[PDB]
Amino acid sequence: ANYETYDGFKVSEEPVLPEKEVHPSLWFTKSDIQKIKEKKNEDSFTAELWEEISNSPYLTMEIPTDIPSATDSDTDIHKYYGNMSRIAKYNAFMYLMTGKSEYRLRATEALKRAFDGPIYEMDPTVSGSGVDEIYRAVWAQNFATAYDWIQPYLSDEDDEIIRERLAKEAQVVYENLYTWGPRPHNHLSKPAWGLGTLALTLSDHPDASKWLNRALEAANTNTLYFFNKDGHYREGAHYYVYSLVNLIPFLYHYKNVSGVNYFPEYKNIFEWAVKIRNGRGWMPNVEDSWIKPAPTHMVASQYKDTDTDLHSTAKLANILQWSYFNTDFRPWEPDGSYTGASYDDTWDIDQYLTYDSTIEQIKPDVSGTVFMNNSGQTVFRSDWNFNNPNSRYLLFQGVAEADNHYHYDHLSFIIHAENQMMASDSGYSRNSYGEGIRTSWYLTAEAHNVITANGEHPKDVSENTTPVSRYDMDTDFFDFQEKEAVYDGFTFPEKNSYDFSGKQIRAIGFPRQDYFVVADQLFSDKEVQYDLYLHGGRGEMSGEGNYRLWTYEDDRYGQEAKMAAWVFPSKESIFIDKEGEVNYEAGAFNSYGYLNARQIAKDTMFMQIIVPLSKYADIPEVVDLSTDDVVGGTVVKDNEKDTFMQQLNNAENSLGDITTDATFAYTNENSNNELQHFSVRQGTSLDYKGENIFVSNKPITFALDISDETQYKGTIAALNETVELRVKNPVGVPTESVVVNGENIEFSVEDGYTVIQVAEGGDININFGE
Ligand SMILES: [Ca+2]
Ligand SMILES: [Ca+2]
Ligand SMILES: [Mg+2]
Ligand SMILES: [Mn+2]
Repeated sequence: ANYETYDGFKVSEEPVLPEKEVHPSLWFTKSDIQKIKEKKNEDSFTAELWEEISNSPYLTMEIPTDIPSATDSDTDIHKYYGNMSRIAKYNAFMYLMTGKSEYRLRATEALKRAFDGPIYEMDPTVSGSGVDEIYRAVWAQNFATAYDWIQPYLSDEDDEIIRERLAKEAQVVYENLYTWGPRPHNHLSKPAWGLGTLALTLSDHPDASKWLNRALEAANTNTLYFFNKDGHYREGAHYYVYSLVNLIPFLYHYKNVSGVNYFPEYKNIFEWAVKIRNGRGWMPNVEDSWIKPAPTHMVASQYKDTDTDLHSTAKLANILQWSYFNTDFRPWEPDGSYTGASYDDTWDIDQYLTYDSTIEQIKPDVSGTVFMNNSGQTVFRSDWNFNNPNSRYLLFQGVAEADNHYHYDHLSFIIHAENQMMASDSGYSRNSYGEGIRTSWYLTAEAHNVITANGEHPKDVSENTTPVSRYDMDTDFFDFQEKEAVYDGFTFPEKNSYDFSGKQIRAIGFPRQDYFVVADQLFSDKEVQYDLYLHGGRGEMSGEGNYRLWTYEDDRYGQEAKMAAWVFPSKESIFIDKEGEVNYEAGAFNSYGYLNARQIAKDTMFMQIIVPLSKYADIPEVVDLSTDDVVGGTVVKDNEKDTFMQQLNNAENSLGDITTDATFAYTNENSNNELQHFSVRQGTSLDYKGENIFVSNKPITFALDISDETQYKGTIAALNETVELRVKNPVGVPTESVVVNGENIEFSVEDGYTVIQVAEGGDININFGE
């Protein structure tokens, strides 16, 4: 695996230290302590956080006199060091907050026994090690913080004892960082940030420069490969958070101690979380990952002067704050831990220190649909509303595969709608990484909403190159994007030769921002078996033929609802009920019916119509009108008729009322059977009930709203070259102006058609008189 060729990001590796150690300084200085003591009164959140911190059993519990030996269990060794690190930090904090004698003495004894017992005898490279580098990252930060807090009040003797213990761990971590974490996944980054904290805490120590430098260097190999520039983490949402447990602290530590502010460079990893959040603010169960909340509140404070694409006026800080507090947290009751480190972390304290009660929660005001084509994720989204059943979310997953925690999920999609999790990724595993079932089922292509060729998963053209996106279109009435993967390309584990050569072009549309069309083009040099899979998450599957219905109940993840799906072409495909597990969090696995549609063909097409519905809503009337060269049908929902059409070539063909040369075409009618909206992929003409709507001298991709006879409005997808587009005006109405990207463009009117040269795409208004 090549760790240098992904389009990630890195920061300066130059170790900046202060002239002289100040303690405290990691989170705050001496002056701040009374403000931080007062903070508990600001609002109900700081109050609840104080209530948790000040009743911590790590204040009262007996410091254990029983040091464990090398041959004890890996759980007990873990919990010992976890507890010792926690005693030190919780007590060092409550000393600063209350001054109580007991707290300073406890913190001091715990710090004097920091990394005592068998840790340095044991081997962290051993699988399941009780002293694994991912655990002693948190320990190192817990002990370093406890010291930074209690150092002033130590004796000269105790200071030199505790400094010798921390400095040892630091040296050990420094020497074994690249041996414990030979590949640059979160097993390298987490302890590297741990070393970073230790280096800043003991800034005066002679080796602190070497320590910090390696810490930054090691972390940069994670952010270059596993992170995209646009913020995406390729180990998925669960391991992203797991990374944040050690990253967020270090980011603050290095600003507060050395005045190196990296919060601008790491900005996107927080914006990313907000862009992929579902209706209840959960990040998706994609790759080795559960559903996750994004702790964006803990960094909101640093982005008060940062602009975002997510609001017209407001600053990122207000969106980040809105995101966390507009999350359903019920999946993490009654405990409340979503970090994964619930033996080691001090999350109540770290939240208390980083939360800003002044930052106003502002909801994003832009279009919900976002295209993050660098990483290869795309979210169709009607609105930003929290816990609203009228919301529609589809994540469209097309990200270059990484060599850790990978799942075969290229051109897959998941759906959140009617407050329930519908069309599904089958999740991480039943419980853990080491289980058989994870390799045999969970990570496999068939566990996902993909199309396989002879069982082969769609994959990257070349290692660390994002699957190509085209024809991005966002509007009020129809969104659209196509992604391209190949079957005879690059994956893990590495596979060099294939019996054939083929590709998938999967387009997804968002008709009326209400339901979804998935239109697949499949090309191959040989006859092969195409297997389409559609998982309906944790639903009771019913239906016969090309139709299926997953019915959901009030569960831990959403409300009573149902998802209806139809697959075209009916007549050229067979439909196979199957049963596979779906798991959104550790331990909660269960079997649910999923559809396997199948063709044997060379070049062919599938189309899914997928419709979220409230419990008792009418099933739409869907009619397959597929023929030899044309796949598509009609949907009659809420008294309007939509018509979808796909083909493989620019050739004039017909389906229902459509006639076009376009490789894809959508049309919407109103109650009155008048064309209201339409979109085309690479068309030069569209007719509806025999009436021409537009023509062009070259192929153009665009969507247009024609319901207002005073103004036609929509968007034109990116353009390589100048196109003469000709749109038919309402009958006996002149054109007053045409606006593309807020600029007037030159227009003539010939035979009742507005005639424009368009040299770049973007939003278009055709403004009409009377
Ligand atoms: Ca993947
Ligand atoms: Ca939109
Ligand atoms: Mg290990
Ligand atoms: Mn998966």
